[PDB]
Amino acid sequence: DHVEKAMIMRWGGTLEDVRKLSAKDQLRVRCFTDIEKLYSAYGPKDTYLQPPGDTLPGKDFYR
Amino acid sequence: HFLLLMFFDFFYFIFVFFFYGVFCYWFILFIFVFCFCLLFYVFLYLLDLFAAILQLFIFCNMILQLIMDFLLFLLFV
Amino acid sequence: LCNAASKVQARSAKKLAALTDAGIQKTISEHNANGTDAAVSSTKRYLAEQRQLFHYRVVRFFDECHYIISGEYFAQYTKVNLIWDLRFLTKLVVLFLIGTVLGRQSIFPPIDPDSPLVEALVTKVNPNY
Amino acid sequence: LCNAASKVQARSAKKLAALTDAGIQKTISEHNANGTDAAVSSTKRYLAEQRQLFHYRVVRFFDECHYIISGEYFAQYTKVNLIWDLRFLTKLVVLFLIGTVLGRQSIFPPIDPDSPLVEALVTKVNPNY
Amino acid sequence: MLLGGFVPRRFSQFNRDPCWMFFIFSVGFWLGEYPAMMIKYNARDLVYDPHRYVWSHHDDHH
Amino acid sequence: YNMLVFRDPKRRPQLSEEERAKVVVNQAEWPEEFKDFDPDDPYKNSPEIIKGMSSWNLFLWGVECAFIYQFYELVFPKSI
Amino acid sequence: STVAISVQGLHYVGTGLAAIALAGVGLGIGTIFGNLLVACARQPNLTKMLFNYAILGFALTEAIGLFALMLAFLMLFS
Amino acid sequence: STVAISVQGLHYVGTGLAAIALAGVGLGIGTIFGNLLVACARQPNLTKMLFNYAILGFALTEAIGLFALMLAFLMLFS
Amino acid sequence: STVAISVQGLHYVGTGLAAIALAGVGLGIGTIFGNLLVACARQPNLTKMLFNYAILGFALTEAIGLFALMLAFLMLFS
Amino acid sequence: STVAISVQGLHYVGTGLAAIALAGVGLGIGTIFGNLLVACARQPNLTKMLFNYAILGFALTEAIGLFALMLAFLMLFS
Amino acid sequence: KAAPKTLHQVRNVAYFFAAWLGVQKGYIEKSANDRLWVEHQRKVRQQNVERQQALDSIKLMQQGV
Amino acid sequence: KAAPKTLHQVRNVAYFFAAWLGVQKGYIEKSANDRLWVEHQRKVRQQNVERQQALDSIKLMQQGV
Ligand SMILES: CCCCCCCCCCCCCCCCCC(=O)OC[C@H](COP(=O)([O-])OCC(O)COP(=O)([O-])OC[C@@H](COC(=O)CCCCCCCCCCCCCCCCC)OC(=O)CCCCCCCCCCCCCCCCC)OC(=O)CCCCCCCCCCCCCCCCC
Ligand SMILES: CCCCCCCCCCCCCCCCCC(=O)OC[C@H](COP(=O)([O-])OCC(O)COP(=O)([O-])OC[C@@H](COC(=O)CCCCCCCCCCCCCCCCC)OC(=O)CCCCCCCCCCCCCCCCC)OC(=O)CCCCCCCCCCCCCCCCC
Ligand SMILES: CCCCCCCCCCCCCCCCCC(=O)OC[C@H](COP(=O)([O-])OCC(O)COP(=O)([O-])OC[C@@H](COC(=O)CCCCCCCCCCCCCCCCC)OC(=O)CCCCCCCCCCCCCCCCC)OC(=O)CCCCCCCCCCCCCCCCC
Ligand SMILES: CCCCCCCCCCCCCCCCCC(=O)OC[C@H](COP(=O)([O-])OCC(O)COP(=O)([O-])OC[C@@H](COC(=O)CCCCCCCCCCCCCCCCC)OC(=O)CCCCCCCCCCCCCCCCC)OC(=O)CCCCCCCCCCCCCCCCC
Ligand SMILES: CCCCCCCCCCCCCCCCCC(=O)OC[C@H](COP(=O)([O-])OCC[N+](C)(C)C)OC(=O)CCCCCCCCCCCCCCCCC
Ligand SMILES: CCCCCCCCCCCCCCCCCC(=O)OC[C@H](COP(=O)(O)OCCN)OC(=O)CCCCCCCCCCCCCCCCC
Ligand SMILES: CCCCCCCCCCCCCCCCCC(=O)OC[C@H](COP(=O)(O)OCCN)OC(=O)CCCCCCCCCCCCCCCCC
Repeated sequence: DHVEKAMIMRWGGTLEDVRKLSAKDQLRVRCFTDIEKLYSAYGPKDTYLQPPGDTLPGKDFYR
Repeated sequence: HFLLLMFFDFFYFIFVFFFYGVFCYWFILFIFVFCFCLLFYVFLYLLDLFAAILQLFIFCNMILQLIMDFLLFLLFV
Repeated sequence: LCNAASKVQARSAKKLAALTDAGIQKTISEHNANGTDAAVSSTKRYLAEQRQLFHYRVVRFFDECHYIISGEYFAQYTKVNLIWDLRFLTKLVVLFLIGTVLGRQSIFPPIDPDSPLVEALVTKVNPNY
Repeated sequence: LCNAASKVQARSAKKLAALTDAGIQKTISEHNANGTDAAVSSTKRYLAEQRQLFHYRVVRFFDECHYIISGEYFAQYTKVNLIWDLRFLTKLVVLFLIGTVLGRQSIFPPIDPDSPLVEALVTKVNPNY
Repeated sequence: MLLGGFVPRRFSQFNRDPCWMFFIFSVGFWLGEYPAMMIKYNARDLVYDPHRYVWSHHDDHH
Repeated sequence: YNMLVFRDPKRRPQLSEEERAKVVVNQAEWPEEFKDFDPDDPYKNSPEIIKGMSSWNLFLWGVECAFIYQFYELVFPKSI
Repeated sequence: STVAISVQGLHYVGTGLAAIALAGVGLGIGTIFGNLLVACARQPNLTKMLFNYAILGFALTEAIGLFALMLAFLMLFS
Repeated sequence: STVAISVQGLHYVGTGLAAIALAGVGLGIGTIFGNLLVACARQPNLTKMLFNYAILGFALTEAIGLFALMLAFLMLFS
Repeated sequence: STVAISVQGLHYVGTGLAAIALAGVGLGIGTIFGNLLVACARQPNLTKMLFNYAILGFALTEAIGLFALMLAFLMLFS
Repeated sequence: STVAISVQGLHYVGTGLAAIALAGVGLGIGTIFGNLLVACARQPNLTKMLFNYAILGFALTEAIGLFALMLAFLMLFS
Repeated sequence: KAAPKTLHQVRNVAYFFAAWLGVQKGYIEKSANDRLWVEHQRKVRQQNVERQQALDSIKLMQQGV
Repeated sequence: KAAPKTLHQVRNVAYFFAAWLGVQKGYIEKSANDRLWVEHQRKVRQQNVERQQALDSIKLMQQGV
C-alpha cells in the first residue's frame, strides 16, 4: 500500500498515470522506495530534501 | 518494541550499505561495529524475553495483592 | 606480531595432531619426511583424476539420459526424489536469473530513451559510473 | 540428433576403455557395479581432504616463513629457484593490476569533472551503459 | 523451558534431523538475503526517482 | 555442549566408583550408530536423514531462495 | 494583534529533557547492585535469593525509565 | 495570524540534554565498583561471583546509557 | 507562513551540556577510589587485586565520559 | 524563507555550562580525601600507600576537569 | 552395470543450459535497448540539422538578397 | 621433518595480498573521483542558485517597486 501510494503521488497522482509507465519504470520506483525504507533515519536526507539549485521537479510539478 | 525497531533499522542500514568495507582497508572498523551490533542484538532479545515474563508476573501480583489486602485468616482449634 | 604468530602456529599444530584419521596422519608424516606439501599433492591428484574421468562423466550423462527417458526413473519415484527435484528446480531458477543479469551486464533493466526516467541518467552525480 | 549422441557415447566409451590406469579402471568398475558416480565421489574426497588439511597448510606456511627468514633458502639458491621466483613476481604483478581494475570497477581510470573528456561521457550513445 | 532435545554438535550435523534441516535452510535464507540486498541496492545502474522531491512521507505525516 | 542457547542434556551418573570399576565394557553388543561413543559428539556417526544431502546444501538452498525472492522482479517485473 | 506561531524544533528540547530521567534510573540500578555485593559478602549463603530480589528491583526501577523514554519517542516522532 | 517557524539548531540543544543522562550512568557504574571493593575486602574468597554480578550491573547500567545515547545521536542527525 | 531560521550560536549550548555529563563521570571516579582506600585498610593483603578492579571501574566510567565527550566535540565543530 | 542568524553572546553560555562539570570533579576529590582520613585512622601504618592511591585518583579526576576546562576556554575564545 | 542412483551429470548440464538461456535473454534485452538508443541519437541529430537549417533560412531572409 | 622443498603456501598468501593491495588502490582512486564529482555537482547547484538570484533581481528591478 505504501509503495503504491508513493508511485501514484510521485508520478501523476492517479493510478492510470502510473499504469502509463512501463514495468521497468515501476520496478525502478519501487526499488527506490525500498532504498528510502532502508535508509530511514540513518542516511542522507537529499533523498527527500531538494538541495537549492536542483533542476529536478518540485512539489508543485503536477499542480 | 520501539527500541528493537530502531536498532534493527540501524543494523540493516550499516549491514547493507557498509559491508563493502570488508574488502577495503578500513575493514577492521566495520568488523568491530558488526560485532558490537551482534552483541547488542543478543542483549536486547534476552532483555525483552526476561522483561515480558517479569511484567506478567507483576501484573498478576498486583491483583493478588489487592485480594490479599482484604483477606482474613482464621486459626484452627 | 611474533607471539600471535607462535600462538596461531601452536593452535594449528594442536588441531592437526588432534584428528584421528589414519590416512591423513600417514600422508602428513610422509610429506613431512620428504619435505613436500600434502595439500598441493592432493590438489594435483584430484585434477588428474578429473582429467581422466571426463569421458566417464559423458558416459554417465548418456546413461542417466537413457534411464530418465525410458521412464524407469519415474517408476520408482519417491518423496526423496521429489525433494531433490525441488532443489534442482530452485538452482535452475536462480541460475537463470543470474545469467540474465550477467547477459545484460546490469542488475536492473536498461532505461529506454522514451522513458521519463532518462532524466535520472542525465543527472548522475558521477557519469563515469 | 540420436546418431550423433550414439557416436559421441561410443567414442567416450572407447577412450574410457583405452586408458590403462589400474586405479581408475578399478574405481570405474566398482562405481558401475554400485551404480554410483566416480567423479562426484572424487570431488567429495578432495574437498574432505582439503577441509582436514587447512591447519596443515597453516603450519606449512609458518615453517616456510621461518625457512625463508632464517636465510637458509638463499643459501642453496639455484637457477631453478630464480625461474620460480620470476614466475611468482609475474603472477603478483598481474594480480595487482586485476585487483586495481576490480577495485575501481572500471578498466580505465575514471574521468575527473575538470577534464576536457567529460564531453565524451555526456555524448554517450546509451547512457545506461 | 529449554530442557532437552536433539542438539547438533556442529554445522555438519544439522542434516541429522529434519527439524534442524529446516532450521538451517531458514538460516541460509536469513543470512543470504543480506548479500542480495547489498548487490541489488548498491548497483551501479540503480537510479534515484527523478520525482522523489515531488512528494515524500515526511510532508504527509507532518 | 551448546548450540546458541540449546544445551545438550547430560545423564547423571548413577553407579558408584567401586561398582563402576567392576563393569566390563563390550562395544560388540553396542549398535553401530553408537561405537566409540563420545559425550561431546554423540551424533558423529548418526545417519543422514537424506543420503547425500549435506547441511551446507540446505544452507545454499535457503540462500538461493532468498536470492530468488529478491531478484525475480528484476527479471520478470509486473505492472501495478 | 492576535498572532499564532508554531515552532517545530521544540520537540527536540522536550525529548532531551526526558532522557535526563534515565540518570536517576541508571544510578538507582547501580545502587541496588552495590548493596547486593555488600550483602553477599555479609551472608553468602543467600546469594541466590538476593540475586533474585536484586533483579526484581532492577525491573521496577527500569520500568520507570521506560515511561520517560516513551515520552521522548512520542515527541521525537510528532 | 497563522505563522509556522522551523528552528534548525535546536537539535544541538536536545542532544546535549540527553548526554546529561550519562552522568547518572557513569556515577552508577562507579558506585557498583566501589561497593565491590568493600565486599571483596570483607569477603576475599568471593572474588569471582561478586565480579560477575558487578559486570551484570554494569551491563544493565550501560544499557540505560545506550538508550539515551541513541536519542542523542538520533536528534543530532534529524 | 513558512519561515526557516538558522541560529549559529546554538552549537555552543549543546556542547556545554554534553560537558556536564563529565561531572557524573568525575564523581564516579572519586567514589571508586574513595572506597578503594577503605578496602585496602580492611584487607591490606589484597592491595593488588582491588587496585586492578578499581582500574577496571575507572576505565569503564571513563568510557561513558568519552562517549559524551564525542558529542561535545562534534557539535563544537559542526 | 531562508534566514541565517548568528547570535554572538551564546559563546558565553556554553562556557558557563562546561564549568558545572567541575562541580562533580571537585566533589569527587573531596570524597577521596574524605575516605582517606578514615582509612588512615583505621590503618595508620599504610598512610603512604593510601596517600599514593589518593593522589592517583585525584589525577584521574583532574584529567576530566581539564577536559571540561578545555571545552570552556575553546567556546570562550571562539 | 546397475541403474544410476544419482543424476548429477544431467543436473550439471541443465544448470549450464539454464545459465546460458538467461545469458541469451539478457543479451537480447541489451541489444534491443542499444538499437533503440542508436535510433534515438540519430533522430536527435536529424532534429538538430533541421533546426540549424531553419536558423540558416531565417538568417538568409534577414540578409535579403 | 626436512626443510620444505616448495613454498606454495607463502606464494598463495602473497598472491592474495597483492590482489588485496590492488583492490585498495582501485577503491581509493574511485573514492577520490566520487568526492571530486560530488564537489563539482555542489558547485554547479550553487552557480545555478546564483544565476536564479540574479535573474530574480533583474526582474525585481523591472518591476520597479
Ligand atoms: C571487469 C572485468 C575485469 C577482468 C580482468 C581480467 C580477469 C582475468 C583474466 C586472465 C588474466 C591472466 C591469468 C591470471 C591468473 C591469476 C590467478 C591464478 O592463476 O591463480 C593461481 C594461483 C595459484 O597458482 P600456483 O601457484 O601455480 O598453484 C600451485 C598449486 O596448484 C597449488 O595448489 P593448491 O592445492 O594450493 O590449490 C589451492 C590454491 C589454488 O586455488 C586457486 O586456484 C584459487 C582461484 C584461482 C583464481 C584466482 C583469481 C583472482 C583474481 C582476483 C580476484 C577475483 C575473484 C576471485 C574469487 C576466488 C574464489 C575462490 O588456493 C589458492 O591459491 C589460495 C589463495 C588464497 C589464500 C588465502 C590466504 C589469506 C591469508 C590472510 C592472512 C592475513 C593476516 C593479517 C595479519 C595482520 C597482523 C597485523 O592462485 C592465486 O593466485 C590465488 C589468488 C587469490 C586472490 C584473491 C583476491 C580476493 C580479493 C582480496 C580479498 C578481499 C576480501 C578479504 C579481505 C580480508 C581482509 C584482509
Ligand atoms: C596439442 C597441441 C599443443 C599446442 C601446439 C602449438 C600451438 C597451437 C595453437 C593453438 C594452441 C591452443 C592452446 C594450447 C592448449 C591449451 C589447453 C591445454 O592443453 O591444457 C591442458 C591442461 C592440462 O595440462 P597439464 O600440463 O597436464 O596441466 C596440469 C594441471 O593443469 C595442473 O597444473 P599446475 O600444477 O601447473 O597448476 C597450476 C595452478 C594454476 O591454475 C590456475 O591458475 C588455473 C587457471 C585459472 C584461470 C587463468 C586464465 C586461464 C587462461 C584463459 C585465457 C586463455 C587465452 C588463450 C587461449 C587460446 C586457445 C586457442 O593450478 C591450480 O592451482 C589449479 C587451478 C584451480 C583454480 C580453478 C578456478 C579458476 C578461476 C579463475 C578466475 C578468473 C576467471 C576470469 C574472470 C574473473 C573475474 C573476477 O588442462 C587444463 O587445465 C585446461 C584448463 C583451461 C581450459 C581452457 C583454456 C582456454 C582455451 C583452450 C583451447 C584449446 C583448444 C585446443 C584444441 C586441440 C584440438 C586437437
Ligand atoms: C553484476 C553482479 C551480479 C551478481 C549476481 C549474483 C552472483 C552469485 C551470488 C550467489 C547466488 C546464490 C548461489 C547460487 C549458486 C549457483 C551455482 C552453484 O551452486 O553451482 C553448483 C552446481 C553443482 O551443485 P550440486 O548439484 O550440489 O553438485 C553436486 C556435486 O558437488 C557435483 O560435484 P562434481 O564432481 O560434479 O563437481 C563439478 C561440478 C561443480 O563445479 C562447480 O561448482 C562449478 C562452479 C560453481 C559456480 C557456478 C556459478 C555460475 C553462475 C553464472 C556464470 C558465472 C561464471 C562462472 C564461471 C565458472 C568457471 C568454472 O561442475 C559443474 O557444475 C559443471 C557445470 C558445467 C557443465 C558443462 C556441460 C556443458 C555441455 C554442453 C553440451 C551442448 C550440446 C549441444 C548440442 C546441440 C545439438 C543440436 O553447479 C552449477 O550449478 C554449475 C553452473 C555452471 C553455469 C555456467 C554458465 C556459463 C555461461 C553460459 C555458457 C556461455 C559460454 C559457452 C557457450 C557454448 C555454446 C552453447
Ligand atoms: C556452528 C554454528 C552453526 C550455525 C548455527 C545457527 C546459525 C547462527 C548464525 C550464523 C551462521 C553462519 C553461517 C553458517 C555456517 C556456514 C559455513 C559452514 O559451516 O560451512 C561448512 C562447509 C562444509 O560443511 P559440509 O556440510 O561438510 O559440506 C560438505 C561439502 O561442502 C560438500 O557439500 P555438497 O556435497 O552438498 O556439495 C554441493 C556442491 C555445491 O557447491 C557450490 O555450489 C559451492 C558454493 C558456490 C558459491 C555459492 C554461494 C555461496 C554463499 C555465499 C553467500 C553467503 C551468505 C550468508 C553467509 C552468512 C555468514 C554469517 O559442491 C560442489 O560442487 C563443490 C563446489 C565447487 C565450486 C567452487 C567454486 C565456486 C564459485 C562460485 C561462483 C560465484 C561467486 C560470486 C560471483 C560470480 C560472478 C559471475 O564449508 C564450506 O564448504 C564453506 C565454503 C564457503 C565459505 C564461506 C561461506 C559464507 C560465510 C560463512 C561464515 C560462517 C562463520 C561461522 C563462524 C563460527 C565461529 C564459531
Ligand atoms: C505441458 C507441461 C509443461 C510444463 C512446463 C513447466 C515450466 C516450469 C518453469 C519453471 C517454474 C518455476 C516455478 C518456481 C519458482 C517461482 C519463482 C517466483 O515466482 O518467485 C517470485 C516469488 C516472490 O514474489 P515477488 O516478486 O512478489 O516478491 C518480491 C517481494 N519484494 C519486492 C518485497 C522483495 O519468489 C518466492 O516466493 C521465492 C520463494 C522460494 C521458492 C523456492 C521454494 C523451494 C522450497 C523451499 C521450502 C522447503 C524447504 C524444506 C527444507 C527441509 C526439508 C526437510
Ligand atoms: C571455444 C570457446 C572457448 C575458447 C577460449 C579462448 C580464450 C578466450 C578468453 C575470453 C576471455 C573473456 C572475453 C571477454 C569478451 C569481451 C568482454 C567485454 O568487455 O565485453 C563487455 C562489453 C561491455 O561494453 P558495452 O556496454 O556492451 O559496449 C561497449 C561500447 N563502448 O559488452 C560487450 O562486449 C557485449 C557482450 C554481450 C554478451 C555477454 C556474454 C557474456 C555473459 C556472461 C559474462 C560473465 C563474466 C563474469 C566476469 C566478471 C568480471 C568481474
Ligand atoms: C567475514 C568476511 C566474510 C563474510 C561473508 C558473509 C557473506 C557476505 C557475502 C558477500 C557477497 C558480495 C557482497 C557485495 C557487496 C556490494 C557489491 C556491489 O554492488 O557494490 C558495488 C558498487 C557499485 O556501485 P557504485 O558505482 O560504486 O555506486 C553505486 C551508487 N549508485 O560499489 C560499491 O558498493 C563500492 C565497492 C568498493 C569496494 C569493492 C570491493 C570488492 C572488490 C573486488 C570485487 C570482485 C568481485 C567479482 C565478482 C564478479 C561478478 C560478475
